[PDB]
Amino acid sequence: KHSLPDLPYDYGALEPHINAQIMQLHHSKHHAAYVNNLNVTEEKYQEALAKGDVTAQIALQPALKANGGGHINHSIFWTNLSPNGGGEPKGELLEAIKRDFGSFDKFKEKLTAASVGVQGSGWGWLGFNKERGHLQIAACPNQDPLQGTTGLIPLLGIDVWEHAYYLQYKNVRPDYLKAIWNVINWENVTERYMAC
Amino acid sequence: KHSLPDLPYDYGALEPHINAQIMQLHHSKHHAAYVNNLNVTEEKYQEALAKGDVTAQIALQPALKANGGGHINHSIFWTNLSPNGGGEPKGELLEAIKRDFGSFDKFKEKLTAASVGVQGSGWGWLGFNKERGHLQIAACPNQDPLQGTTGLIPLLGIDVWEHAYYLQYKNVRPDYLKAIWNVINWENVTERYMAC
Amino acid sequence: KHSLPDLPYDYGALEPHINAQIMQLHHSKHHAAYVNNLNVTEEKYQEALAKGDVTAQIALQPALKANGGGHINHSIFWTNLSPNGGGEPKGELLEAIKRDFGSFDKFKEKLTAASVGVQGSGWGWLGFNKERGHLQIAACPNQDPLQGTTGLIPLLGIDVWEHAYYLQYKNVRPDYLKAIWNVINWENVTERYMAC
Amino acid sequence: KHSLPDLPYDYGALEPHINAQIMQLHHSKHHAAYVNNLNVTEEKYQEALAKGDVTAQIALQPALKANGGGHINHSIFWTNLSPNGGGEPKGELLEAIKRDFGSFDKFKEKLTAASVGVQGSGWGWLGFNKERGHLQIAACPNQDPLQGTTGLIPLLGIDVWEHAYYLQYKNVRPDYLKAIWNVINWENVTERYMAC
Ligand SMILES: [Mn+2]
Ligand SMILES: [Mn+2]
Ligand SMILES: [Mn+2]
Ligand SMILES: [Mn+2]
Repeated sequence: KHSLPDLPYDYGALEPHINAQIMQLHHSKHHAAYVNNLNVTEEKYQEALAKGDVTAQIALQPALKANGGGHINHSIFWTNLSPNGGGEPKGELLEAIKRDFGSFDKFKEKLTAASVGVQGSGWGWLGFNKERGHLQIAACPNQDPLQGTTGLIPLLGIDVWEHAYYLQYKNVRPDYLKAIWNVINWENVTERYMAC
Repeated sequence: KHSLPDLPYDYGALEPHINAQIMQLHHSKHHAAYVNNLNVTEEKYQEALAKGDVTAQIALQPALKANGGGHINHSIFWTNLSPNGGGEPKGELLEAIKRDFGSFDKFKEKLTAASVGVQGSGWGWLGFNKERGHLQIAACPNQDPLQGTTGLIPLLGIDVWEHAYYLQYKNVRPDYLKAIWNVINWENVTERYMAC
Repeated sequence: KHSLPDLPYDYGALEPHINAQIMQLHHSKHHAAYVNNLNVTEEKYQEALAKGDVTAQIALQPALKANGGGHINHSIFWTNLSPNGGGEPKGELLEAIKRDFGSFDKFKEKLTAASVGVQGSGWGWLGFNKERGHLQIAACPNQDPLQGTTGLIPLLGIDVWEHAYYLQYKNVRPDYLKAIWNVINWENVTERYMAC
Repeated sequence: KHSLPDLPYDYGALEPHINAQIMQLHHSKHHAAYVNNLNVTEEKYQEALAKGDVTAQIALQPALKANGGGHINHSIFWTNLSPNGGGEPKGELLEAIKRDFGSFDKFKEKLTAASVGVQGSGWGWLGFNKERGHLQIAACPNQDPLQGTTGLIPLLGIDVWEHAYYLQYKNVRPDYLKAIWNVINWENVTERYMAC
């Protein structure tokens, strides 16, 4: 009941910031595997739940989180990028950013730092805290999804698993983060922000 | 669809090793809460699963593990104790213990050490590793169940959450562990061992 | 080089909200053990560090965190309580609370919820986020200290390990939390707040 | 006081199983960073320890584990590989493997499964359990070192962070694991085994 979403653009549309080979592998191999594994896991959980097998439900948690999170995270990621992206946001989002981070540049700095600081695999996120009513930066390990594990509503995510940049930027994660700002789809981030 | 099991003996049957007040609170308050919370959580999960809400499924994992594990762990614990317990096991179990731990006393020592070493709340377990075909000692945090999180089949469990001994032994966990050996139901442990 | 601090009041000074037996055990047994274990652990770390034994340094991390955190957490806790406490804070602290939580009652509600929600052993905290310049509520597991693990400056802490309330309130954690508000030393919380 | 070890062979010595570009980046960039970060972290810890700053000691734990583990893990990894490796072990090691895993092929299968199953970044290990006196397979997340976190003595490690294989094998981790068996230095694994 979960499917791989089509990319809203061509695999080479984000060049030269993110090359076509990475986009193709990331989408058709990595994301595809997560969706397929997610469907298999949910079916097993339905069976475990149906017979009240608590042990089986708990044993399946890691797989569900990794694959469920993998699907969620990448689905949002594709919409966060655009060949027509880059620049700075405008309107309320920009004001919210100035209000919570001081300036757009300080925000970029904070999110970049959080993303580069991830030890191992993970994601850097700009999220919305509905309880406090303000923007918040958070980093999640592996495929742990933002909302499901922290309660924050995801607005913008940056994948820092090595498969997201290694072929092009190798070990230099900072170079990858510097380039991704040129393809951020602020129109989508704004939409997500307005929704909450 | 999950219910609180009746105790196979009277609340004061384990005196003076574990007093009646602890047994009554442990069973009718602590275990009861876990069962009730477990049923509420599974119902929510059925709904989340039915509409493919992955975020909701992941957000419910901690509650399901804590309450599901709470029910599983305590259910086994009650069967591991008996007013007619104590002493040493016999037959194959005893041989398996001598074979994997050297002697019964060394086994007691190892399980005691693992149980007293738990920082915070948790359980000490004597489990069976089906893959290796031998006995194994493990400690689990909070209510994380043995089988669901490690794959080991539970044979004997020792609850070291403070509510399991504080009223009677206060901060002296070692005194609690020394006394519990007098009420271990080796007949039940043997049954669980033979089953796998 | 670490020592057990003397209590700023008599063990029975917080009656009837927290009885003397709990205060005596909590301070002279629980806190004392953490201090002694902390000193032993730091000495071992000095030796490991001196010979560049990285493996030994890493193996000692859990003990240092549990005992180091145990000492830190309880030291702050004793100063957070007072036989002359209770009521509501005043001045800037009160304003900060109204500003970040809406009202004092909503704040109490939020901190209570965070404290009762801890699965297993842990602490509920009212802390200060120096980066954002606002108050924040957080819950830490076992003895993990607030500042050392989250970066937040601790202002008020509530111990929810079962040994902190079981003898008097048994399994009813909510009753314990309701009573502790009568002995909060707002003068100390204010001091900690003004310092940062 | 920690230094980057020289590789016991040329960067292209493991071709075609592991290409020269990966070996060069892995050693001169990845491992080098860990060593440098480790030295900086230990110096900070010496200062924290000297003034009894427990908070600072705890805040530094993640960095020490990641960088300390990074150095330890890679140092062992380089010695586990050889242009003259491959094939099967002999002598006592082979017997121990047959005894604990059934056969060499079953062992390869078990270690491969553990390595491919790592979600995110991590390592697959063949270790020795001194307490039980037998071989054991374990998987560690990120740079968490084997001995420091599990107590097992490391004999053979397989790096499954994506930087260890992505440039050559892309997303196909199984292809990487199949190829690495051709360059395992069984002479070194045997030495480590005999030492314990
Ligand atoms: Mn990715
Ligand atoms: Mn219990
Ligand atoms: Mn305490
Ligand atoms: Mn590596």
